[PDB]
Amino acid sequence: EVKLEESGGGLVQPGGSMKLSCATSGFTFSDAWMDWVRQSPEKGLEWVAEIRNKANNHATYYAESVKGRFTISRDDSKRRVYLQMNTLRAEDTGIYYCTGIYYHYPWFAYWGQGTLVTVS
Amino acid sequence: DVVMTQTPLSLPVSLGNQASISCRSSQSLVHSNGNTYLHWYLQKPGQSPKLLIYKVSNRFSGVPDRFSGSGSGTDFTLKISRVEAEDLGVYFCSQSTHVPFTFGSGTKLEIKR
Repeated sequence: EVKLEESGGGLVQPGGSMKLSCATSGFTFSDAWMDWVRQSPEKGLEWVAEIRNKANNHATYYAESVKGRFTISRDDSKRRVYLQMNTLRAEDTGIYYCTGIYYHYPWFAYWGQGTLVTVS
Repeated sequence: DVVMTQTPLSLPVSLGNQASISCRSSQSLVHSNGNTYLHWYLQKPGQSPKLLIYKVSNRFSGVPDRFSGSGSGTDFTLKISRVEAEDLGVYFCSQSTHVPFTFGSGTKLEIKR
């Protein structure tokens, strides 16, 4: 079974910072391009960040709205992907999901349960 | 980014009735490999969106044949035949032909009496 679980969400002041973690199993992590998508109470579901596999230099790509403030990273040894958020805005409030691109379904086919980030 | 728009926001239906959701993309979802990556997710309260229909018309694992997806290019439809209480939730169309992947605003299926 493909399994993903996010943690780290919570209430935070504007301008503050918060790191999310995502633990995974049930697929080859080192092959997977990994992503964060958020469900905003203002914008709905919206892709946030992607980090590629080692063979593509673990290259990172961000939504314009979070570029320069958010940092997506991965640990292939732990099969975990992270999202470090800085200088948070009210706009960043929402449910944050980790997901990725899978061999049999090369799009966001499986998602974690989501972790709620609330900017006060 | 490719803008996905779907109507209605809320879709009241009677049990046993047919429901149809419209989804439009701001540009063609035909990929260069000739396939069309329009998908539908269903979300229940407090849970993550679950893949329901993928690539226009393919039912994901465990999805009843009462769900049938249709359409082409920029214009798509999800038809839910003989609606049951299990079908309740918010349906999202989504495209993964173009990077970044994007999502419609959602349609809440609900039972009206």
